[PDB]
Amino acid sequence: VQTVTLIPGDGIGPEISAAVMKIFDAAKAPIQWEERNVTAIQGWMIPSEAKESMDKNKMGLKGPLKTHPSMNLLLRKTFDLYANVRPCVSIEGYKTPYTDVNIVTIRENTEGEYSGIEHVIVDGVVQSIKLITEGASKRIAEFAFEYARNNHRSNVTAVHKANIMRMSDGLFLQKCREVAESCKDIKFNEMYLDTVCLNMVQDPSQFDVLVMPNLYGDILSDLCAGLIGGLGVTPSGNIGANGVAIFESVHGTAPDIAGKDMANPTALLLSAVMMLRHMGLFDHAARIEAACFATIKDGKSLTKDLGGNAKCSDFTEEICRRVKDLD
Amino acid sequence: RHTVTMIPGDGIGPELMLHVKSVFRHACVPVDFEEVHVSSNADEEDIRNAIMAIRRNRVALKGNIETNHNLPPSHKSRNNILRTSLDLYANVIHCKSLPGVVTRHKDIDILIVRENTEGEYSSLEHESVAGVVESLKIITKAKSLRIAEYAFKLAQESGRKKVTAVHKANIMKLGDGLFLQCCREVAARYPQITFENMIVDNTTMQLVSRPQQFDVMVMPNLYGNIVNNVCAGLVGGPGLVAGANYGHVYAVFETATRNTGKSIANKNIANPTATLLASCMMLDHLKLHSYATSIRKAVLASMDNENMHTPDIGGQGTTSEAIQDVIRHIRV
Ligand SMILES: Nc1ncnc2c1ncn2[C@@H]1O[C@H](COP(=O)(O)OP(=O)(O)OP(=O)(O)O)[C@@H](O)[C@H]1O
Ligand SMILES: [Mg+2]
Ligand SMILES: [Mg+2]
Repeated sequence: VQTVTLIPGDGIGPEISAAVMKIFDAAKAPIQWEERNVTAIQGWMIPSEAKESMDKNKMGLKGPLKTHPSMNLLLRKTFDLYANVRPCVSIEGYKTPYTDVNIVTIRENTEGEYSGIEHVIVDGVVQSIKLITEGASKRIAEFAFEYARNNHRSNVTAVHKANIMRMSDGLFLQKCREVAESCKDIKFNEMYLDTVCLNMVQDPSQFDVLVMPNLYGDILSDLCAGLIGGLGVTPSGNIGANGVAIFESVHGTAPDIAGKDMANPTALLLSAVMMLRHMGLFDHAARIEAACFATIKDGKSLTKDLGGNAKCSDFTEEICRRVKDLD
Repeated sequence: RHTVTMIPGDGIGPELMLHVKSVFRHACVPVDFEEVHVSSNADEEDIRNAIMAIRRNRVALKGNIETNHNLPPSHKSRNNILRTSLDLYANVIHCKSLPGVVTRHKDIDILIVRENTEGEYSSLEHESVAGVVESLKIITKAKSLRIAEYAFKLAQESGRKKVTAVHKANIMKLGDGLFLQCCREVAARYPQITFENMIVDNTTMQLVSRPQQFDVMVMPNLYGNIVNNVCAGLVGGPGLVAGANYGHVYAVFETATRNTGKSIANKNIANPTATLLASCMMLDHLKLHSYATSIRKAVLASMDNENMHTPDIGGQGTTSEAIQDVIRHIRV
């Protein structure tokens, strides 16, 4: 029975984190929580009550935070969360024009176009620095191939603009190619960013695991979320150094339904499922996952953002009810 | 008669240029094509000739020149070199739903105005220490105002109502921020145009769910690469949309998505629609509108027959069959 740091976040945050914990309870998941606010304080750091707690538990689950530096950026730097993982799979109860999406975007999360470095060269001339290093590219590439093996994925595509950015993207592509030659049971191709966008909105089923540097993954991960219904239903995890992982919602704070019981917990719930699979609790993952899918499929308790007329508590209750049926 | 430079390029470029010539002969178009080739060689002799020919003729029609990204950084994209030396600052594509090409979305009608010389395409990178590379995205006020001026004037002359600037100014506060700021400066002179802004991440999510909200879109170089290709996908793929590159004095026409097409070259399967439509934008630019309208209506009509469709739009027709059905509709 393991312990997980829980950061309910803001707005609808605490509501949906209570939903997740309640559903986890219905499922009898061997998981206990450790509620921890995080608020940027000076010394800019996260309150090390939580830093201590997460360094112990390793596993974390995080709600939406509101937007003076980015607190997601602080946690990113604090735990060295270098891999952003986004599995996008179509939801049978929620139909979009894309019904056969099963993609994992693996996004380098430390450098690239998010170096933090810009210069006003001269008034009206600005330079932004994209940073690619041999080490971060090697690590993200090793993570992608191990992820492909450890989740029985067959293909890994490196996405890049190395025709245009020969030295930066070309270095990233060189490291992927190097890991590809060592992990040859996972099949490897390379593809220009714009060809990936072009083909993605036409036939997303041709793609499996996608690994790319920071900005491309930032854009592509949201593109694929749009294929399957948006950020309200998209799980996400940031995997870091010292084994740490934090799984998170990427939707907004939604302060105006903040306490009106109309939030949608699906995304955080599916991130929690992702957490469970990361921890090895596959059975509890499968049951909670199926219960949420069946609820969405029904779908009498579709929350208002999924086109239904039903409060969060109804949606949450039914998932608990259904996961209780999977005995 | 006019003289136009033609760069066959690589992949499917040469074979499609031939079909362009055939259609021009059969339509009795008063245009002579002066060809310049660009080989695979690191030396810039050929690309320099092509630039100078385009300076002489001021109008070109080009295929895509292959960029081997395994060559050293010193060997730069010949497409980008030509674009930047001629200072063709506006890449303009018009993505519109084709009624005979049924995709997942209908009623798309987006004008994309992309900054075509600056940004992530400046070819500025270095290695400070071993295995630490920096690449320098450059945003300037003069080019950002230039592109925004094109986008607003285009919107107003076209009867469009809204301009949306696409950016990442929440992370690239100064670079993208300056780009936004120049858009806002221009917007002040076009108060009848609704001006909005959207983060590139969100833009892609909106494009694949409700692309009908967009009208005119303006953006720096890389974001335009991304958005051009999403939108081309939504309306049916790379074989359909023409692309224009405008400088103050020069104009170069090509397919919107700039694909070489090596894997389908010389198999008589490439869709010729985008290339023909670009050749019609060139004819329009030369003020030979009557020739443009004639070829454009034939090309759009052959698209209404699902049987003339090439495989990129779900059909099984070859390139030469499509060219025949274009020539058949050209009546004189
Ligand atoms: N005129 C056209 N008609 C049909 N398909 C096209 C056309 N132009 C480009 N494509 C397709 O668009 C895609 C991207 O173009 P790109 O130049 O990268 O192709 P490629 O490298 O030949 O593709 P592949 O990965 O299949 O070898 C390819 O699938 C190509 O076949
Ligand atoms: Mg994003
Ligand atoms: Mg190309």
